[PDB]
Amino acid sequence: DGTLDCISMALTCTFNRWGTLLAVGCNDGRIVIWDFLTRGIAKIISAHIHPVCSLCWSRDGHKLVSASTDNIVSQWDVLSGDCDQRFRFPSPILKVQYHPRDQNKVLVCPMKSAPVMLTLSDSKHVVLPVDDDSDLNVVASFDRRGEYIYTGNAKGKILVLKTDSQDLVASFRVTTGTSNTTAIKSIEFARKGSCFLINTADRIIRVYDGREILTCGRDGEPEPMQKLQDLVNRTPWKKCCFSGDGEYIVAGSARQHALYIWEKSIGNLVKILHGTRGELLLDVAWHPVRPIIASISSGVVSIWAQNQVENWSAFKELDENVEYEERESEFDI
Amino acid sequence: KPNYALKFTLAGHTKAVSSVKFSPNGEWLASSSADKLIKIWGAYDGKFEKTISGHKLGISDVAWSSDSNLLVSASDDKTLKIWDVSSGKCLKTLKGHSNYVFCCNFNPQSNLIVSGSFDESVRIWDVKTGKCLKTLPAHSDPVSAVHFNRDGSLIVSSSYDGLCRIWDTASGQCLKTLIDDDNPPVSFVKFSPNGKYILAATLDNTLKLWDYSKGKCLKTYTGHKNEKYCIFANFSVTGGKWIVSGSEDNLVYIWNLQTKEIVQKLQGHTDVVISTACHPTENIIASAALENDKTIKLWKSDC
Amino acid sequence: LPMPMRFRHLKKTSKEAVGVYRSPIHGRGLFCKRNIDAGEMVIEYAGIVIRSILTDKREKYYDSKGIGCYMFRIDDSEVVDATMHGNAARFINHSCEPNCYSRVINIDGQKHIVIFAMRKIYRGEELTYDYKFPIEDKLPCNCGAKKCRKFLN
Ligand SMILES: Nc1ncnc2c1ncn2[C@@H]1O[C@H](CSCC[C@H](N)C(=O)O)[C@@H](O)[C@H]1O
Ligand SMILES: Nc1ncnc2c1ncn2[C@@H]1O[C@H](CSCC[C@H](N)C(=O)O)[C@@H](O)[C@H]1O
Ligand SMILES: [Zn+2]
Ligand SMILES: [Zn+2]
Repeated sequence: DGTLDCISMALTCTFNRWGTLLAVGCNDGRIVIWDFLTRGIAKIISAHIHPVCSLCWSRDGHKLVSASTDNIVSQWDVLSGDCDQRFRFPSPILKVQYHPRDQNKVLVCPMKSAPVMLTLSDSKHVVLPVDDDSDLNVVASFDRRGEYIYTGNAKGKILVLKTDSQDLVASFRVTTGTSNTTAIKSIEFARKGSCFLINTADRIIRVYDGREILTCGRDGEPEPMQKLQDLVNRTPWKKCCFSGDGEYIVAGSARQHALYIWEKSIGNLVKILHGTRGELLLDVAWHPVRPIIASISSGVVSIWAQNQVENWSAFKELDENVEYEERESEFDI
Repeated sequence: KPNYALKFTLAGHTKAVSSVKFSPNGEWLASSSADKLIKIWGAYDGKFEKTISGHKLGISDVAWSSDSNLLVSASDDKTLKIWDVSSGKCLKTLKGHSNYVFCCNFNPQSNLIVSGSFDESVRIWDVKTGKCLKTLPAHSDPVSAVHFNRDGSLIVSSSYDGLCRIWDTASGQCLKTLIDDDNPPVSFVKFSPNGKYILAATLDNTLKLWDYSKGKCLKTYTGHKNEKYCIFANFSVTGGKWIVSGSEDNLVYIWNLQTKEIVQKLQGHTDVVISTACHPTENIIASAALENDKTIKLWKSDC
Repeated sequence: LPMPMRFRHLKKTSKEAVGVYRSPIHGRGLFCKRNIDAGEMVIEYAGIVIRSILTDKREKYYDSKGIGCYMFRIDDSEVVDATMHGNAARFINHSCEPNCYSRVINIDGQKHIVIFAMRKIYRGEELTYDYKFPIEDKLPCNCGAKKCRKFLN
């Protein structure tokens, strides 16, 4: 539905705060900041020699946190492209995430170690707690306002901490239905409201409302707002995301390189988008204020927009025949 | 009511002037004409800054950049040309319009260009590569004026076929089509400063301010004379809220914005006052007349 | 399949089945965007359903407004007038060799004029049917068909 030839080795992308720019990582380890309106590249940053697998914009949009595969995280000013700060860790980093309401702070999910929240002003770090002490794979994310931290382990356990004190404000373990746990693949939140989603190893996305987890307390049984899956193919989900408003949810079937689109309230599947059967789906993102969806597959990015009835359909356009309502004086002088 | 008095008279274009525009900083005045020449002048003293040539045919429109650093020139050579105002260098020459290009405008973020041509199709252009990104069979007649909204989400277009069409920028979607019960040839169109209204001139001695959210004409302005040429209209805001325009009677008409009543008539031009420009900061109005005058006059009022 | 079910399917798929583009026949016209099988519903000429006696009063009205008449005779009693309110079917050119044909259907008591496909129409093809305009005294035709009557009338 529209691709870009000007970028190669697309690996990970991230919309800015207003959905005007897109920073995509490349295998060479370069940042390609490409613009939507001019439909061209806005910037090229020599980030790492190692490909970049995690990228996040700052709220003001002037900072981008990038993670190399060399366990090298670095902050870059979008105007200049300089490495503002640079750090390295053990247990290679799985993800970075700016704090949405404090760009000085940034959480980092490493591979084998617990996620740690650092600051840029001071090169300090706060290691977030781990429930089972043996997960070795815990994804973590700020909420919409950056007030709480949601951490999900490979054993389905879900901890909600407060971002400042790291104190356990809520907890619950998700189930595979019967009695078993499932590897929490990812935690996503809505940029609007409080609904969030969890991708798990059961290939079943679970949509909740964080207020219900907060009122559920520690070690409770919160039910999901929704349960979403491909009941037909039972396909895993490499990457999923909400819509900009938060009423549409998309999942990327890397198994068959497709895109499933459900709703939030009803949860019925909006639609499906099919990509090149030969392409391996890698990354998925939604335009924050547009029905536009960016996909990264086999190093190539594709764009999926959604237009209205007009752009040619605007006499007064009607859809179905209209019986004329004759009047009393319809034949009168 | 304004008391605009003539302060500086500017001239030098060997042919009919087609557009004069104040720089957004109010530092310069760019004047385009059919003589394939553009003229930058001092905006406060009438000091002729320089002449920028390079276009192959007559110039029908020119538009400033928001940072007062670039100028797009739409010429009758079917080409646009983006110039650095400081060096006068032809940074870009935009090819692709199949006929005479009549109007041109930058996006509010100055990184994009809209262009109307005689080909009756509106082209949407990159700035940093100068590449045409979109092209729309907008009207059934040569386009007269195109302009951006306050942010660059909407593009308004006018043409001789009398249609005023609002189009989506991201998609080219023809959002709205404003009709006034007839087919009056619309020679100019532009958004309101608040992006809430639209000023459109029709070639029947009539100006019309429409509500965008309502899609209906809110105010009308007459008393001037405009029936053949692309006479520009501007919002006087640095002092009182007025509507300033040229007229085919050698006058510079100034109506009250709200009451729609003529608040001043600047006389001194000998030909049709073909182009108008309002200073962004000061109560200064540049009025350029046609070839029987070939003069640009600065007017300064106290309110 | 039921004419109501077929009609619902047609009204669901019409917006994405056909388009309007610049036409070598004349100006702008209806082109096929997805291969259309023979006899299947191509498009409704949707519009204002009126009685026949009110046609002239409308026509003269448009004659007073300089607006072209977009009317198709449903039958001796009804007409779909699409001049002021219609759909994309107002951009179907005519060809002496049509791959389409107009038929009136009755859904729940109301008549609908649906252009169906005379043959298997493929993507990109411009959609044309037989207007069957009576012989006047002359509109030249540029349909391009070898059997072209040189005139609709
Ligand atoms: N096959 C044909 N031969 C000659 N004229 C044709 C034609 N098909 C259509 N036309 C002309 O095209 C007109 C269609 S009304 C549509 C007007 C114009 N094509 C537009 O898109 O805006 C008719 O009035 C008729 O005069
Ligand atoms: N063979 C033909 N010769 C002349 N006009 C034709 C024609 N076939 C279709 N038309 C045009 O079709 C119109 C009636 S229905 C309009 C459909 C037309 N394709 C359009 O784009 O508007 C008439 O006004 C006439 O101009
Ligand atoms: Zn024919
Ligand atoms: Zn024929």
